[PDB]
This record gives sequence, structure tokens and C-alpha cells, in this order.
Amino acid sequence: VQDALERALPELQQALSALKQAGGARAVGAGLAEVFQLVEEAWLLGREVAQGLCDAIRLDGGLDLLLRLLQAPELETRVQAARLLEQILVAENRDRVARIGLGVILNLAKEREPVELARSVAGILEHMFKHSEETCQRLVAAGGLDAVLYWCRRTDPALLRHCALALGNCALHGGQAVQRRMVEKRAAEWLFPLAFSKEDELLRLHACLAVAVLATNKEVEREVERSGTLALVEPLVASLDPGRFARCPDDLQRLVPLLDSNRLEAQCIGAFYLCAEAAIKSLQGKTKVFSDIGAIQSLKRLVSYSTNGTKSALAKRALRLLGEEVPRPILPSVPSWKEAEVQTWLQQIGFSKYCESFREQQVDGDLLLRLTEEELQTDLGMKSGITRKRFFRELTELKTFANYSTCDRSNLADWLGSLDPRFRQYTYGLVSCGLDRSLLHRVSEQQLLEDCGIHLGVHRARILTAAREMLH
Amino acid sequence: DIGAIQSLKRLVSYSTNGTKSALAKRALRLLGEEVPRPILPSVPSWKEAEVQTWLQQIGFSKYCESFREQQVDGDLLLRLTEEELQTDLGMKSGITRKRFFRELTELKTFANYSTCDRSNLADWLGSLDPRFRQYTYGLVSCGLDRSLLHRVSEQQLLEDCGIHLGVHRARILTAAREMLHTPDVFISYRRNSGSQLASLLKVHLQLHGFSVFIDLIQSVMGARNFVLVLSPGALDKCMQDHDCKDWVHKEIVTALSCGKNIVPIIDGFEWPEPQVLPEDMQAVLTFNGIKWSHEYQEATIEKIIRFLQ
Ligand SMILES: O=P(O)(O)OC[C@H]1O[C@@H]([n+]2cccc(S)c2)[C@H](O)[C@@H]1O
Repeated sequence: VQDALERALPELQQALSALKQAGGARAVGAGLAEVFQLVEEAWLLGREVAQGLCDAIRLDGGLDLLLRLLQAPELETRVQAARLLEQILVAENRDRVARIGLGVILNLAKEREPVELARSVAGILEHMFKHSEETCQRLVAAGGLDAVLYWCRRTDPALLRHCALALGNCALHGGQAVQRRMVEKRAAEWLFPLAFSKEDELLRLHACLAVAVLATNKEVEREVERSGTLALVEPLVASLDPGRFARCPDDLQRLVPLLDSNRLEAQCIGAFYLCAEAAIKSLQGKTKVFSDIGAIQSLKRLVSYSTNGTKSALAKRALRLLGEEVPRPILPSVPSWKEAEVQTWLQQIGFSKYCESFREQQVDGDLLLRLTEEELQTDLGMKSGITRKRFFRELTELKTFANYSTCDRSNLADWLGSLDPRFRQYTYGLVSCGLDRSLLHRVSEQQLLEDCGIHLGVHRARILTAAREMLH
Repeated sequence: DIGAIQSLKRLVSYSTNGTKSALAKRALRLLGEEVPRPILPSVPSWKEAEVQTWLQQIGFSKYCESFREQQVDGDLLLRLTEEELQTDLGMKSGITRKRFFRELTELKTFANYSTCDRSNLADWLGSLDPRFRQYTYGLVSCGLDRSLLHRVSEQQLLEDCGIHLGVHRARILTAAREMLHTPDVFISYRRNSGSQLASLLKVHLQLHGFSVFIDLIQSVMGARNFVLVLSPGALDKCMQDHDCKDWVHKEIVTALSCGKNIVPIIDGFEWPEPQVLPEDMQAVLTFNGIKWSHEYQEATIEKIIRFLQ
């Protein structure tokens, strides 16, 4: 508690006074080492104590004098002062470094032959990339990202870990321009060695997190998949165990898009990281942050429509750690569903209050896959257009992943998917209309709109043009 | 009285730049009001709590309960219409709806559409006009990209995309219609030792235009050239491999049979003796070897390229 802080405060003052008073390089290094040991002692305890020491360093002006030591010519004091900095770049400090500290750390990153200094400045860049977007553009536009790549070229283990974390944090907090710059600067290729190497598991895990966060961007998927780095994500996630890493909030807001990525490797990485976080933080008293974020619903959607074993296992274990019971898998053959399957699907998608209404009207797979605005509005009681739009989004989710073999005859679902992944929702309407691959070249706009149910005009135009052109 | 607090809050909430953020935050901190909290640019990935925070920041705090009950999120917020506000959410007043639309356009203009956009359509819309970028989510949700825009019509935009203003639709349509119109190297490595050097070699060669396969006989078939990673004890399994158990043995035997260029890469491993190795494979020792330098990796890769086809 704060009693340890009270004990460390005279130690903090003595260490800072010795560090500032020291004029010789070795004496400065000794004071910096005193501060380094004090900071590590607080970290080993716990988070509040280290944050308080970092606050005291800022109040004393010790971070500005630390920057002064960064501009110092002597190599040893630079190296070990940089170790102190990489230890103390807590969030309030990153602000002040964003203000004036930037532009000097870049100078450190320009020359990197000393291994320990290179490791320390790599960690410093890693920590600064998390702070804000303008910091990301300022660092990436300069030679910082080139420094990170060249450090990834080197074989130092801690340096490689730091560079993997740096690239990951830059990916999470960069934005469109920053990530496009990273892609153009060949980030995925240089992340490949970090993920592929068998020496360190955490290194590959962090590199896979970075490449998954890159793959979350639709435009980036070109270059990430052409790099080939994501191919190692799935075997890795299948291999390692979250529990031993557990033994070994805003970040969770960053991770949740990985669960809702729609990309396999990104979902695997997000499931693993969130399961590890759920374990370690459910070891703690409170578990509310996951519900605040919406992680439970995303994991339930992951389990319910899962096609792949590893994601299923990770999401199931993550939800099993929490108090909620595991969502139950759904049968892909929706046209063959019954009333109970509809009730289960409604309970899973969150529309539990409408289970009674669907049961009284006896909705089944045919009715569910041919439900319209009017039926929900009047028959089932979804008066709210927002609620109806939500139900339509989830119905499109169900229809996209469904088994239409019992109904389809000409493999029309694959054709619709080949035109567009989201076109597959219309397969049941098209087949119930009696249309097949051969019959599509006599279809008109009004027929689609009225009978098939393709409300959007753009989708109808694309479908008609593609049918008329390629089907002949 | 002037409205400075609201303007500073709007400055902090949608700030992209550090200095303005700092100044507005300190100015509001001097006053009794608490600092407005920054919003995540990726609005399509928002949740209910992000919507509640954004509503509280834009001044529409009284509608937070209504948005929460209907569970509005990033998709719903970015595809909200006149009717939904009027009936579902309770914004009966057209003035209030127009204010909410102004702030929604403010949010949509500065938003991250990378998770949704595929052809960088937001930059195209912004290039036509800075205020055109609000329509990016509607256009991408419609399935349109840069290539698909040259078949779009006015009615499609108006109904599906949500571009109510006719002038914007005309400009977008005119602008679209007018301006819119076997690996080279195989890597064989020891799993425990050769993997890291193999990774460096593969990434360096792919940077320089050489396709490389890593991680089986058909793999030797497809390879234009064969590169063996002579890691410390690389041929440890290959020594006295009469049964050809090692995959490296099979790969290199097949490479010699096919005649592909085999380039040993010595990095920390001595040349294996001919007598201990099987007779068929004593020929690879005669092939030229390349030293690998940690200090100069690019020089080593340039040497490989000079030896590469
Ligand atoms: O601001 P953040 O990244 O949340 O943490 C603050 C600093 O703590 C150091 N550090 C080191 C070893 C253990 C721990 S707990 C924290 C990190 O290097 C970071 O610079």
C-alpha cells in the first residue's frame, strides 16, 4: 500500500538528489542505477507504488534531467539511463515525452550498434507507440520504424521481444495511415522471423498479435496474407496453453475488434489473449470490465457460429472461467430447423424476450429464413425499427452460415458467395422462388425485389448483371 | 454565456493533435467542468458504452436512456435515419433531429473505416469533398468499392447509401463515371538451430524479389533453386542416413537428382566430412558455401543473389 510508498519517498529523494548532483559519468550511472533498482522493486511488489515513483521522478524534473542524460555523449550513462527510461515510461510520463522527449529518442534510434542501448531505446519506442496517434505518425514518419525493423534483424532475445511489442502497439494505436505506412515498409515480412522462431514462445505470441491486428484491416489483408505470416498463427494458437502464460481495460477495448474481426487468425489471437486476461483477472475479485466491454456477447457469437475447433475451445474456456454458461452450438441446416432450434437461436442471439412471441406463432427454419419487416412489426411484436434492424443483422448472420443442401439443387449458394460473401444470405429466397443456376438468366429486378427479398438495389443490379453475363 | 465550454469539449473530443488537446484540457480544467474524454476513431467497432459516452459528450445526455434501451451501437449509429430518431428514439422535434444529424455528420467525418472499407473509398470521397466522407459507411455497407461505383445510379444512392442531397449525388456519380474510367529458393534447415537463420534468409530474399518456400517431395519439385541452411549440426540427422529418415536427406537427394541449384549456407557449422556421410551426398560438399554475418546480413544476401540465378 502507500506505506511502502512512504518508505520509498526518502529513498526516492536521496536517489534523485544523488543522480542530479553527480557530475561524473560513473556517479551519474550509479544514481541512475539506484533509481533503476527502486523502480524495479516497486514493480515486483505494486502497480500503484511504481506509478507513484514515476510520478515523483516527473515532479522532481528527473525525467527532463534524464533526457539531458540522453543527450549526454558518454555511452554507458546513455545506455543505463535509457534502461531507467524504458522502465519508467508510465502513461503520464509518455505525455511529457510526447511533448519534448520525442526528437531525442529518435536520435538515439539513429545509431544502434551498442546492444544494450539498442534494446533500451527499442523498449522506449515500444512504450511511446502506445501513447497516442500523433506520436505514432511522428515516430513512423521518421526513422523509428526502420530502427525497429533493423532491430528485428538482430538476434537479441529481449530486443526481439521489445520490437515485437513495439510493432504490436503501433498497430493497435496507429490508424489507417500509420498501418498503411507499416505495410508499405514491409512490417509483416520482418515480423515473420519473430513469430516463426521456436526459441521463445512469448516472442511468437506477440508477433502473431501484431500480424493479427494488421490483418484486422481489410486493405492490409492483401499484403499480410501475401507475406505468409498468418499461416503460423493457427498452428501456434493450437499449440500453446493460456494457463501457463497466466502463471508466467482500454487494451481489452483494442482486443475485442479481434473477436469481431471475421478473420480466422485475428479471432484466434483475440480469443487466446482474452482468455488469458479473463483467467488472470478472474483470479481477482471483480469481473465486470468484460461485460462493460461486451466481450461475453462477442465470445458467445464466436462459439455459436464457430466452424473451427481452436476458437471454439478458447472461447468456451474463457466463458467457463466467467459465471456465464457456455453457449450451445447451432445446427448449420437451418431450413430443417424446428421450434426448439429457433428458441435456442433466439436465446443465444440475445433476443430472449421474443422467445414467447416466436413460440406462440410457431416460427421454424422456413419461417425464420423468410421473415419480413411486417411479420416482425405486427405478428411478433418488434415495433422498434432499431430492434428489427438488429434482428435482421443477426438473421443475416445466421443465413450467411447455413446449410442449404436440402433445399439448393444447382449449388447456387457458392455462386452467390463467389459474387460476394454477403450475397449468400439470399440463397434461401432464390431457391424457394424455384430459381437455379440455369433459371437465373431470365430474372428481372421486380422479381428479385418482390419474391426473392433482395431489398438493396445495388445487390440486385450486381446479381442480374453477373447472371446475364457469366451464366451465358 | 458565450458557449466556450461546448466548443472546447468538441475540440477535445475530436482532437487529432496534441497541442490543441493540451490547451483545451487545461482551459476546461481551470473551470469547474471535468475534461471531456477522447473517443475511439473506429466508430463501426463501437459498442453501447461508446455510444453513451459520445451522446454525453455531444450534449444529448437526455437521450442516453433511449439509446441504451434500444441498444444503439456503431453500426446502428452510423446507419441512423430520420424515422428511427422520430419514433424509436423519441426525437420528435425536427430541430433536435437536425442537431443530432449535424453531430452525427461530425462523428462520421472523423472516423476509422479501415475495418469496413476495402478499396480506400473514404479517401476518394474526401478528395471529391471533405464533407463527402460522411457517406463512406453507407457506400461500403451497400457493398460498393472503387471499382463498383461506375455502375451506381441516383436511386441506388438515395435509397440504399443515404445521400439525401441531390447535388452530392450528382457530383459523386459524375466523378465516378468520369475519373474511375513454384518458389525460386527452397530452404532446408534444422528445426532447433536453422530456423532463425532460415527466417532471415527467406524474408531477405522475398524483399529482394525471390520467392521462397519454407516448412514434401513436391516441394523439391517446385523449387527453382535449393538452399541448405548449414546451421550448427544441420546435417546431424543426415549423417549415416542410410534409411534416409531425415527430411533434409530426401530433399537434397531429390535436388541433386533434379539438378536444381544447391547453395550451402555455412553459419557456425563446419563442413561435414565425406566419409561419415553417405556416398551419394558427398557431392554437396563440393558446392560453394556462403558465410553469414550478423553485422552485415545485407552483404551476405547480396552475395547469395550474386550466386543466385
Ligand atoms: O504504462 P504501461 O505500459 O502500462 O507500464 C508502465 C511501464 O512499466 C514498465 N514495466 C516493466 C516491468 C513490469 C511492469 S508492471 C511495468 C513498462 O516497461 C512501461 O514502460
